[PDB]
Amino acid sequence: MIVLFVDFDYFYAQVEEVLNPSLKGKPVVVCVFSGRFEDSGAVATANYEARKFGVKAGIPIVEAKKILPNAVYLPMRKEVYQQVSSRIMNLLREYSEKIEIASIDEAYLDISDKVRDYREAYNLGLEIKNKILEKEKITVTVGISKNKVFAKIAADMAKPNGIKVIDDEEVKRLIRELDIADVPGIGNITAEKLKKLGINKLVDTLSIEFDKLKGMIGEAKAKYLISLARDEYNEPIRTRVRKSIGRIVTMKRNSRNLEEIKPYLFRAIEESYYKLDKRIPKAIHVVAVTEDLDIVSRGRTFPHGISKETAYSESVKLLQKILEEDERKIRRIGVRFSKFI
DNA sequence: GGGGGAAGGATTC
DNA sequence: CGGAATCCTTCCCCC
Ligand SMILES: Nc1ncnc2c1ncn2[C@H]1C[C@H](O)[C@@H](COP(=O)(O)OP(=O)(O)OP(=O)(O)O)O1
Ligand SMILES: Nc1ncnc2c1ncn2[C@H]1C[C@H](O)[C@@H](COP(=O)(O)OP(=O)(O)OP(=O)(O)O)O1
Ligand SMILES: [Ca+2]
Ligand SMILES: [Ca+2]
Ligand SMILES: [Ca+2]
Ligand SMILES: [Ca+2]
Ligand SMILES: [Ca+2]
Repeated sequence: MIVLFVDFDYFYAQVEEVLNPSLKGKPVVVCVFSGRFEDSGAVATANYEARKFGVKAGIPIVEAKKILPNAVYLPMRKEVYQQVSSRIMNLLREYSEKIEIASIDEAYLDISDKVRDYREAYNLGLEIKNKILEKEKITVTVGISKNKVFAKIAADMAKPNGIKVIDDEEVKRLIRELDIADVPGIGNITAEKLKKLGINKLVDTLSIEFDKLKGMIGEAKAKYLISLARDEYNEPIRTRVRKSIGRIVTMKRNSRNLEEIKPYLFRAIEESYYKLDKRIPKAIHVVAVTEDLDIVSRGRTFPHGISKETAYSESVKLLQKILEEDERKIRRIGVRFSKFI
């Protein structure tokens, strides 16, 4: 089996450049402003010029202006990045049939019935890696290996504007030389946990006992790391369909007043329904982020689809159920819809 | 014991 | 310090 992985480079910031070439060369920073005050939000993306000075996704806009006060701060425009993304996907879908769109900027192509030999694949990369830019002017990275995971790991290493292959021999070298923190699916919390057990390489997962491991990262996660280490990881490429659509907003003031919240919650719902498009959800969750950034949320599932009217109706019950089962003040409130018909 | 889910909390990105 | 979506873990009804 041969998996080819494409990943659009510094995507949001890269699109704002295609749309405004002048920016190419200068530090660009796409961010999300909440509203509580001027320049209050987080950074979503930054091109490499901005990154090499310490600006990366996740940090406070304030903390970034204090580093590159003279950088171009642009507001995020997801609807645009989504359309540009959709065109390229369709552009990718002309190489394989077996295709898995992971996110707005990633995709896995099972280029197996279209190719052989790694060399034959690599070439296919430089190809894809070139039609995209010809037609859309976007630069991407390609990674290719035996399974989904190593193909990604490859692309991570080989970025930016790269292409790279990890044959079966190189995989073996990695299963024992690569930091676990760098395995897809593993994050800060689970990462800073495997240490507490004495694991830093995929290979370690074989030493530790299954029950010990199973109890810090989880049974699913555990089985996942073991499989990669035994080199038994092999998941078919496929589809993936949004199983949930929702929206959350930050209120100008943290509050516990049902009347104050209601308007923000209703804005979330109306926005949510628009995105639902022609999909009927049978479940709904009200979601709230406390001021210490916790997330609490109550939902209800229905034996049939939900109408905006029922949605407006039920959400208020859920918003209360919450306000009761807890004590903290609310900062952000929103809704999520799932179990589509 | 465990299927089959709904409901609640935690993570990754 | 923002926001979207998924991912895991527990509780329940019952054969
Ligand atoms: N806290 C966050 N809030 C909003 N969006 C975020 C946040 N953290 C990360 N992201 C988004 C922005 C990007 O779409 C994406 C980052 O993807 P990434 O695949 O790691 O590639 P890269 O190193 O080439 O640059 P880029 O990340 O921007 O695409 O996730
Ligand atoms: N909750 C989740 N747990 C694990 N993987 C997820 C989750 N949600 C989404 N993904 C997957 C599918 C996404 O397309 C993919 C990655 O999104 P993304 O912004 O690219 O990069 P990344 O997670 O790959 O880390 P990096 O910052 O190095 O690029 O992760
Ligand atoms: Ca990317
Ligand atoms: Ca990506
Ligand atoms: Ca990254
Ligand atoms: Ca990592
Ligand atoms: Ca990232």
